[PDB]
Amino acid sequence: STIEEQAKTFLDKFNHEAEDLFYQSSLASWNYNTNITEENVQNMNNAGDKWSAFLKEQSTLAQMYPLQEIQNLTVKLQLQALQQNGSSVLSEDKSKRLNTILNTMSTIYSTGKVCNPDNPQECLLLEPGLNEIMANSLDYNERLWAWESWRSEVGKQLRPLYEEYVVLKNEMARANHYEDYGDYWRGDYEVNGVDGYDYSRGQLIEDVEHTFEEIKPLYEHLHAYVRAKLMNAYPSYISPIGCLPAHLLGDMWGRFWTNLYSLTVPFGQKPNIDVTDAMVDQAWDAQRIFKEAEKFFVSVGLPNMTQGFWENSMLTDPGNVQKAVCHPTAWDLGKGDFRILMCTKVTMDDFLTAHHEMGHIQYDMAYAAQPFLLRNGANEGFHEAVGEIMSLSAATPKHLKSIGLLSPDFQEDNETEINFLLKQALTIVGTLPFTYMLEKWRWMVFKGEIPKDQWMKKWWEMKREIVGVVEPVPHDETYCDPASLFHVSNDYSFIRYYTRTLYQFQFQEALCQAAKHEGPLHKCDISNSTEAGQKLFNMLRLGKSEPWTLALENVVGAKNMNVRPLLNYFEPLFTWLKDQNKNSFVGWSTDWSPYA
Amino acid sequence: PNITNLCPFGEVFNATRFASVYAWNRKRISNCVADYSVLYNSASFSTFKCYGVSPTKLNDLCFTNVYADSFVIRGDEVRQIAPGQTGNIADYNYKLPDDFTGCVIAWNSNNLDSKVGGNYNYLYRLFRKSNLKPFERDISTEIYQAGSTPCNGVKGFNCYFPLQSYGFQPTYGVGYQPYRVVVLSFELLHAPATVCGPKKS
Ligand SMILES: *[C@@H]1O[C@H](CO)[C@@H](O[C@@H]2O[C@H](CO)[C@@H](O)[C@H](O)[C@H]2NC(C)=O)[C@H](O)[C@H]1NC(C)=O
Ligand SMILES: *[C@@H]1O[C@H](CO)[C@@H](O[C@@H]2O[C@H](CO)[C@@H](O)[C@H](O)[C@H]2NC(C)=O)[C@H](O)[C@H]1NC(C)=O
Ligand SMILES: *[C@@H]1O[C@H](CO)[C@@H](O[C@@H]2O[C@H](CO)[C@@H](O)[C@H](O)[C@H]2NC(C)=O)[C@H](O)[C@H]1NC(C)=O
Ligand SMILES: *[C@@H]1O[C@H](CO)[C@@H](O)[C@H](O)[C@H]1NC(C)=O
Ligand SMILES: *[C@@H]1O[C@H](CO)[C@@H](O)[C@H](O)[C@H]1NC(C)=O
Ligand SMILES: *[C@@H]1O[C@H](CO)[C@@H](O)[C@H](O)[C@H]1NC(C)=O
Ligand SMILES: *[C@@H]1O[C@H](CO)[C@@H](O)[C@H](O)[C@H]1NC(C)=O
Ligand SMILES: *[C@@H]1O[C@H](CO)[C@@H](O)[C@H](O)[C@H]1NC(C)=O
Repeated sequence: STIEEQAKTFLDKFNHEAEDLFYQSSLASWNYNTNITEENVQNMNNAGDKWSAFLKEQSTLAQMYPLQEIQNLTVKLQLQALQQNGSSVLSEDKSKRLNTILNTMSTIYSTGKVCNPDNPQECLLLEPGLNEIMANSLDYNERLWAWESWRSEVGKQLRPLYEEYVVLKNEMARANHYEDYGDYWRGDYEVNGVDGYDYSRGQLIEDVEHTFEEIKPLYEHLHAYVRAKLMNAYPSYISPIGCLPAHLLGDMWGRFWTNLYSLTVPFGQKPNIDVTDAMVDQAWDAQRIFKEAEKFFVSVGLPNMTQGFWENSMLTDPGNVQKAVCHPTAWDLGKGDFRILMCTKVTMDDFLTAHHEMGHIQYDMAYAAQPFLLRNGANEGFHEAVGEIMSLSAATPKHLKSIGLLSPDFQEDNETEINFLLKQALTIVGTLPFTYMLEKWRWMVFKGEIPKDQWMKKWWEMKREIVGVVEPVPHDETYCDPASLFHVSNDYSFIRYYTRTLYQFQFQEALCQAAKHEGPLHKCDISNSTEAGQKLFNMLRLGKSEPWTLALENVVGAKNMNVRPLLNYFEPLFTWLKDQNKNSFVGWSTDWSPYA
Repeated sequence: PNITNLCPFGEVFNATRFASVYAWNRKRISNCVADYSVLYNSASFSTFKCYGVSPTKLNDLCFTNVYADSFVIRGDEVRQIAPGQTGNIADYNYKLPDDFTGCVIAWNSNNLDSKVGGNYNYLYRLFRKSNLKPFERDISTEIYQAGSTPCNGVKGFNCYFPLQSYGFQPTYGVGYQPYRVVVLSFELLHAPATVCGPKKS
């Protein structure tokens, strides 16, 4: 009997009910998040568990169609997602225990409480408190105390659970005909369709590390300059040739360096581009802040906002007695319903956040016509990068001048331009090496190349040469350093925070090439340009229907993933920083330590 | 002669409730006087389209009788009602010929036909062994068969249902809110023409 045609009717039946059920779940979640009460909590669970239990029988029926004779690529790819059995491949007890271990990991991470030694009852949490201790403060004792307390009271008590979790989930991944578990994470980055566009996991592992060796000159000079300035700030605390302690990064783990700008500003007298007073002066309330950001997308050529986005969306502060969360989110409830939730304030940071969320909403609206199983980004890192593109293009002094937020006679020049570029330097190119090292360590842990004793005696042993962070105090293996992170207990893919970065600039570069605008890449603008709209719209409308390699063809000719613009966007700063460290030796010797 | 015995357009265009699309509602109107000026000049109609007779000339030449076909459909499927179109409405629920006469009015009804809890009184057909012949309604609800498995009218492995329910709601975006559609078909049999417009003094 024919097998190919009879899957089409099953898909047509499945999509209709999936749409409605997903809409009901999303509406329940939105009503809970906007308005919280003891009655609007259990109904959300009643919708969510029904949705979750609905995905186990449609998947069950999607095994009696023998997916080896299906020839059409679209139908085969659509059935590929449904055939994923999920977490029910093992016996019931193993699945229940795995769910329990995940829940207890989350709870233990969310119950962080550590008290000061002098007052055994005065505890601070990750809420405003101990987080602020090592973020905005000038003291070496309290930062060490907080770091050691956090890394010895949370993380040392989570290791025994993670030890069993890793092996259990690795066996689960092997139960789906895969060599490892990390291959499952790499699975989203796999295409096996048209020849010349195919991809493989080994090629990913080889190419994600090859695109890192080109940025070492951009990192060594930044490291040397930061170390020299911090040594000048802190006398007799850092060796002139060694590596720097972890306490002084600015965050708990060193994910971001954005808190170091005020300490290491080169042109202190020269003021930054601040528009808070100008924004306040002429009553820049919540509504027109978003109404202006709409015009930026409308001018390029992207579609105009729907009538109804201004009605349902909860744009402003809820009030006083209507408790709600304030995480900026862009909800896509489906069936033409799009909303945004964000506690707004009149700041330029909220301005950039509004532009980013508008970009997210536009991307979500782009692929609304695809089948239900294909309404996602081409991969993990396409929503976010498209998010930061607009934020990068909206902070330009030219556009701010155009909207009449700066005095027309402004005097942007050398010093302030380098000062601005330094601020964004500390954030973007300060995250790549840590992200790469953590992902490499996680993949090595999952592969099982390392025995039971080489977990905490190799993490720092490679961190010292990939980033240059020294052991403030020696420790035995009983610790567990990476476990004290947000995306390590909730089991979230973490490489999405690396490739995204590169994608941004590649797009920007191509867009700048489709800009005909003369000048350094930092000031390249995309506003007031219809030629820059169609090139992106031919890629936003594909969704997951086409392989992402072909998606990266209507914007950039090269289907590969090469680091071209990271060595271009920071083109002047580097060629200036070569004149900065004219006397300080670059590099770091991994022998000098605080204990030795 | 002053107008008397006006055709009951008020019942069709202002009814209490419209039926589904797979049992698309039929009405026969003849032997009266029609005034299409109110239909044309009204600003509440989103779509008013046809080709055989221009809207202005509709008051000039007149036909034997009219079939009013009323139903409620989605937002994007309003354009689906046209000769020579393919989909889930022009193929399996309501077929229009390639020589159609008369034409189509469609307007938004989100504030009458929608309910906050989800309106499940509307269904549409999704599967059929053979396409629908022009101007034909089918109201059977036999259990569908997909493969060679003999199903005795019971759900299971590969045996399906022909009707699926809509999910009309007020919070839906445009293009998915319910739109009320009325299609007028004009007949020109050799019997005397009955329905058309007035004279002026
Ligand atoms: C896989 O099946 C889909 C659904 O039929 C195909 O999509 C249609 O393909 C035809 C030509 O083959 C086009 O005329 C239609 O416009 C496409 N869309 C629809 C909604 O019908 C798709 O081409 C098939 N892929 C193959 C055969 O490789
Ligand atoms: C989902 O799980 C079921 C049962 O665990 C899988 O079905 C079995 O697959 C193995 C594969 O070698 C066969 O040997 C068994 O005979 C199958 N049993 C039944 C009852 O089907 C199913 O293959 C899994 N899904 C996928 C996509 O592999
Ligand atoms: C290109 O940018 C200019 C500068 O903002 C835009 O011109 C402004 O248009 C508004 C009306 O939309 C006027 O109120 C301003 O006085 C104009 N300013 C200047 C300097 O001309 C122009 O609209 C933009 N072009 C496009 C296509 O969006
Ligand atoms: C929020 O929920 C409470 C609890 O039921 C309810 O009394 C209140 O009316 C809700 N607010 C809105 C705006 O619906
Ligand atoms: C959005 O912009 C388009 C283009 O100018 C316009 O036709 C449409 O009416 C606008 N929508 C709204 C709700 O103003
Ligand atoms: C910026 O660099 C240019 C290039 O030499 C130089 O002429 C200018 O004086 C510099 N700006 C300063 C020093 O403020
Ligand atoms: C038309 O008008 C005449 C006189 O003007 C009147 O007798 C007749 O009843 C009218 N026709 C109606 C009301 O249908
Ligand atoms: C429907 O009712 C409204 C409200 O009175 C009226 O304005 C309109 O003319 C009516 N339409 C028809 C066709 O009777």
